[PDB]
Amino acid sequence: DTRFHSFSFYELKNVTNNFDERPISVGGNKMGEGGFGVVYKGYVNNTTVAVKKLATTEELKQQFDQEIKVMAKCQHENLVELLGFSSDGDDLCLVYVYMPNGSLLDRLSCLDGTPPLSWHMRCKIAQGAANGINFLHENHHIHRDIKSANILLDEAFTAKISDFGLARASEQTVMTSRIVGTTAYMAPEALRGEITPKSDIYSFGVVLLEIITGLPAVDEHREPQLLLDIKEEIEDEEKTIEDYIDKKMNDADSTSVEAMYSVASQCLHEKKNKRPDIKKVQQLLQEMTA
Ligand SMILES: O=c1[nH]c(NC2CC2)nc(N[C@@H]2C[C@H](CO)[C@@H](O)[C@H]2O)c1-c1nc2ccccc2s1
Repeated sequence: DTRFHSFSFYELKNVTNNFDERPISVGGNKMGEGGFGVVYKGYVNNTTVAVKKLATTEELKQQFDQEIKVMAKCQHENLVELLGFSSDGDDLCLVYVYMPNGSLLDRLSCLDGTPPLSWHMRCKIAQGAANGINFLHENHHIHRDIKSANILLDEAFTAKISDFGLARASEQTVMTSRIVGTTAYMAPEALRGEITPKSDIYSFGVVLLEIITGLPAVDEHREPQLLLDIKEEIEDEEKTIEDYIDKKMNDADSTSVEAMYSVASQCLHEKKNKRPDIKKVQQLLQEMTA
């Protein structure tokens, strides 16, 4: 129930300086890649924008149409806002409201010298991302790729879920022959082909451990290589959550950290049916602050 502006490919190509692959530091427009396309910076109709140039040529178009369909239905403060698209020119384009603070992944890794996020900001981001996932679930949508690189941050560090190309509708448990997502964030059933909102909750649990630790979901040069495994180290009493807390924080209290960890631990239950639903995750995150 939302109609979008149709942008000219050449208006987008013009404003993004002919889709420059160079970073913003040197003089280019490229903001990043991974979402089956490349994101560029632009200025259109008196507003700063993000332009996603998509990007089988038919499978990429499916990822383009589904994103428009999901964004036409799903409008929430904790979701990215689509302004319009482009189909006329060579490549397919998606135009969104610009997210000045980029991704949660980049802000947890302090990429390009940006200051570390305070525990106060992290609690707000976790609550915001949970409100975004709740909105999608209440509206019978499964994201299928909940990860820190897909949680974007605005002018006020408000969390905004992005990338709905792989999203699926509900309004059970479906199965698929095309297993999509990011392995390090994926639930056991999702890696096996199942399609359930319960898998989105698991992925969110990995995101909460990233928020607490400031560690990426997967690191080749690390023990354990997968962040989700720390849950076992803490459960076996070999280590504690306090040993994993991001040292790049001066405002993190033990009570709220443990309260967030408890939510992440519950989210990361290997049995899909034992996991809390998004409404419970939302409640618990609110109770943590309050
Ligand atoms: O509006 C944006 N601003 C910034 N950067 C500001 C200068 C800081 N980066 C974005 N994406 C990149 C995605 C990537 C992780 O893979 C990171 O490297 C991010 O930088 C977007 C959007 N990306 C998307 C993607 C889908 C929907 C909406 C948007 S808006």
